Amino acid sequence: NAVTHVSANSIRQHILFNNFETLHKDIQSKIDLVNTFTPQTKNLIFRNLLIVITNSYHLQNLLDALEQLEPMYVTDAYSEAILNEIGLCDKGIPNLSSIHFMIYLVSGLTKLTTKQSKILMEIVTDAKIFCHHVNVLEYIIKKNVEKLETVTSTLLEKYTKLPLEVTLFKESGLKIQGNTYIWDPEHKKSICNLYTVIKIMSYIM
Repeated sequence: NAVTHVSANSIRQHILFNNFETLHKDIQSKIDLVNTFTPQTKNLIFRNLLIVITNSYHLQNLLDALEQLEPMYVTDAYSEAILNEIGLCDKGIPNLSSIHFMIYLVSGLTKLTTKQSKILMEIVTDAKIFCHHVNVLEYIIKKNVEKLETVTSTLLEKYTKLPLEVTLFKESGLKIQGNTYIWDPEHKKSICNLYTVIKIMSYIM
């Protein structure tokens, strides 16, 4: 079941996201950027970010510090540690690639809802389950990202054997009951932002 869906809001989000290959190449370009970090840097960033996302206020100040190159704006020691690691600090030199990467990832995280941030904290404790969320969402996006339509469809039964916290997807506008979902292009930016965040996080965990 599909119906053409043209509003200004669906058009905007279709201009941003209409081609899975392009989206996936953009994500790969951020992941190869991660491959420039040492494992201790990746570890420090990943673990500190999981604490920062417990408080939207501190996460916003981290984003402002990154975007304005102004370490004075952070309001917590976990964000401060991130800035110290990438050189945005006294006696540091801010590393251009790392700043760009962190702006991208932190901006994506500020778009999550409180419930999504709480779920992310839960699912990161099991890498198989975390990756399963990534894989299921990737499949839905690959199937629907080119469509300027509201689509009702089902997941392959093979994608339903490991557990999911489907509220993670519902908070981005992907309605789900059982194995059936409704893809609405008015929520495409939220869904693709969520996928970009969890795809990238899976590579730093």
